[PDB]
Amino acid sequence: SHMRAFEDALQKLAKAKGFKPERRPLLEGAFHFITSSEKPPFLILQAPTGYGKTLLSYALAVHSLYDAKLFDRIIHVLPMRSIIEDIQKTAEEAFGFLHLFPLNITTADTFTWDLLKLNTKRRHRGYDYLTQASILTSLVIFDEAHFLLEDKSMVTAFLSVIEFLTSQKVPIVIMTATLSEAHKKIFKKYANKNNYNFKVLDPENDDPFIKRELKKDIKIEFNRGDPLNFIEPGRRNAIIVNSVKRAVEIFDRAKNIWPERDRVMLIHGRMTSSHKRDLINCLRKWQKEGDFLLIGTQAVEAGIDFSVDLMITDRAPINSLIQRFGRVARYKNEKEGEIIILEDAPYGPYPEDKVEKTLDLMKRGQILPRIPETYQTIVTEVHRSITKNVNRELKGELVRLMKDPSKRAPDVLSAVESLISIMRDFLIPLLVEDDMVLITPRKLLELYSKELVEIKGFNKEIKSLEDAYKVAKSVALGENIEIIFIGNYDWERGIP
Ligand SMILES: Nc1ncnc2c1ncn2[C@@H]1O[C@H](COP(=O)(O)OP(=O)(O)OP(=O)(O)O)[C@@H](O)[C@H]1O
Ligand SMILES: [Mg+2]
Repeated sequence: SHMRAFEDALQKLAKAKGFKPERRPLLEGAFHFITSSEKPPFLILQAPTGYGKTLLSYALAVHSLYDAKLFDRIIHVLPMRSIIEDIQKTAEEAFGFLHLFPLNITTADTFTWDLLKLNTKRRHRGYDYLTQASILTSLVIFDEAHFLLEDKSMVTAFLSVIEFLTSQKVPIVIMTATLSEAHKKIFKKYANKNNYNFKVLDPENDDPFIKRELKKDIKIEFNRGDPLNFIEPGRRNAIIVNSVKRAVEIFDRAKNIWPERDRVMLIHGRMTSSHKRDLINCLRKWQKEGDFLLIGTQAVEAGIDFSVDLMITDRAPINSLIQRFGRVARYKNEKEGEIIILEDAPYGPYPEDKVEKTLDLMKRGQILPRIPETYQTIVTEVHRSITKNVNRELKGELVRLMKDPSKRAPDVLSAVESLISIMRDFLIPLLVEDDMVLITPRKLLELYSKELVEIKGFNKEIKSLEDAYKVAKSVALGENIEIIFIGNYDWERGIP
């Protein structure tokens, strides 16, 4: 065999999470492929939601302190909106992890700023890594995070970071339940262009996991109106919506509606890390004890491990919905669940094209979850096209800039300004008192007009979105400014 790192992680994790193992072949196959493998490996692990794919990351990480010929640490990338506190809290509790950590958990926009040599410091708080060069000595695992290609505002950048990563022959794993083949092709391209050892592992017809979940029946229904029309006390409930503001106002009423106020909970991303971890701890207590209602946004979807009897979610494109569906009957002796998609809900950040097409195709071909046969074709038809909006001459300059030591943040910033910028999505540190909260340039403006922000060390005192985009400019440059919250942070609602 020759993998006792893998089983070391499987035991230490299965202790902490209190489950008894099952062998999950694709995980083993993926671990071996990585540790074996002549060349730089480029794995696409295409496994259903709930398989246990985060194990591979844990395993590989407890394989970095023994063998370091291929990589010296693991960088685990979650999606942009995502909450990373849950994986951090089992890396810390289950395995005991500027310093060198075996397992670093980041978010996909942070990741690309880092590779663009931009200042991401207070995001990494000591600090786990702070340099492009540490990333180049890593194995980089995207955990459902490649879906930055479906964001118009980033695709050109995240593609340059895929191009550049592959150019430096960094080993790469791509974890996803929902792999389009438009996606598969641009990955395979860059993995072939740089002579990786490319490989796709999807489950095959005998998989002990798919059959565990074929036995389950989890009904999915469509509906309209207020999400609290559909709650069911006495079961584990979860309402997942597409914006934090939507989530907050549902929670403002759910606190009074739900029988036990103790068991109503709001999670989104506009909260402090301290707060997030507090909630993660309450949430793991809540799963073994009885019933509760959880209000959340997409932030809960790639990286948080919970399981809920009834789920009510907004309509969203198929990758997001599969993600969300995965959290309903997730563990093994849970065989019945219900899902309610709200076809009238607002799109939020999502493109309307893809959301509607998603809902048209599901309604034709009723899909059973965690069982790719049912959703694979929806995925490939929805999640296509990316090449349309790639500013491919900038994508070229970005890959030359990262490759060049002589070029730093100032040069990459004024490069993109020619071709205010992509800076729409450069989240900046709002400091609430000792903790912080990432917020978009635009909610920085909003919070400024309401006179809840004070900026030490910058003096144009924000109006005009372009003023905000300049705060983001200087934060990315490492300017000595502080963006401070003056209001009193709401310890259940997060930030406005
Ligand atoms: N070897 C294993 N055997 C049985 N169960 C496992 C194993 N590894 C992990 N799990 C289970 O899977 C759960 C974690 O799965 P996890 O959510 O990491 O899968 P995932 O592929 O990341 O799913 P998602 O796509 O929803 O993030 C744990 O609660 C644990 O019970
Ligand atoms: Mg995960």
